[PDB]
Amino acid sequence: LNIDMNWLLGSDWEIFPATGDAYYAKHNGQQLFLKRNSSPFLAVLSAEGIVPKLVWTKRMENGDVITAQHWMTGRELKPKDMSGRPVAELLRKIHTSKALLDMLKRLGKEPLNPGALLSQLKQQSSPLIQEGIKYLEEHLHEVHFGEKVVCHCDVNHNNWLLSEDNQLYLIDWDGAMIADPAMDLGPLLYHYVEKPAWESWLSMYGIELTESLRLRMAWYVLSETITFIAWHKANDKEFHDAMEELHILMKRIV
Ligand SMILES: Nc1ncnc2c1ncn2[C@@H]1O[C@H](COP(=O)(O)OP(=O)(O)NP(=O)(O)O)[C@@H](O)[C@H]1O
Repeated sequence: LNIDMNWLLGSDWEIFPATGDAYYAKHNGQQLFLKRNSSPFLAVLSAEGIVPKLVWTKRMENGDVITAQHWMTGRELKPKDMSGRPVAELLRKIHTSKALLDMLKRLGKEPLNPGALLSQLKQQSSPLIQEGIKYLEEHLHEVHFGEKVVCHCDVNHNNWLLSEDNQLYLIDWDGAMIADPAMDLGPLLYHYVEKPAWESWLSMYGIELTESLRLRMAWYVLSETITFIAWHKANDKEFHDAMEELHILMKRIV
C-alpha cells in the first residue's frame, strides 16, 4: 500500500509518522525530526535553545512550511527528574524570554486573565465541583499579576526531553499562552516537588516564595484540575480518577 507522503526530499530517506504532523527521516546516521506547518514561533524556540535546533526550512509551492530539526537521542524526564536545577533554569529561561514574548504577541495572542478564564469554566457538576468554583470566585481578588510571560501550559514531565549530549528541552508548544508564570509554576511544584522544597526550588528558578505566589499558584492548579474534569464530560474513565486527585488537592488548600 502506498503511503500518502510524496511531497518530497530524496528517495533514499526512510520516512514514517512519529504529536501533530511528526515524521522521522533516516539516511546513513542522520535522523531528522520533520514537521508540516509549524508555527513561526519555532524559529525563536530554536534560537533560544528550548527545542532541538533547526536544520533547514523549505516553503512548499502550496505555501506549506516544512522544517527539519535535529532528531534528539535520549529519554523523557521522569517525575523524579522534575526537581533538578536544569528543569527550573529552563522554565525560568522561557518565562523571561522577551523574544518568545515578542513572537506570541506578533501572532495575536490574548493576555490570559483569570477573570475571563474563570468565566470559561462552564460546567454539570458534582458537589465537590460546586465548592471548587466557590474557592475560585472567592479568591479572584488575590490572583492578580501584571507581568505576563510566555507559558507552555502543559508542563507535564513527558514533554521534557534529555539528550545523551546533556541538553534539556521542552517540547509541544501549541498551548503556548501569554499568562501569569504561576500558571506553569503551580502545576509543576504541586505535582512533582515536596512542599518543604518549594522555596529552594524557586531559588534555583530565581523567584522568592512570596505570599501572592502561594495564592496564585494554588488558584491555577485548582483551576487546572477543574477544567480537566470538565473535559472528560464529552471520557467517563479518567473522569472518576481526576475527582480523587481533586479531593486531595482540596485538602491541601483548606
Ligand atoms: N526535534 C524533536 N522534537 C520533538 N520531539 C523529538 C525531537 N527529536 C526527538 N524527539 C522525540 O524523542 C523521542 C526519540 O528519542 P529516541 O532516543 O530515538 O527514542 P527512544 O524510544 O528513547 N530510543 P529508541 O526506541 O531506540 O528509538 C521520541 O519521543 C521523539 O518524538
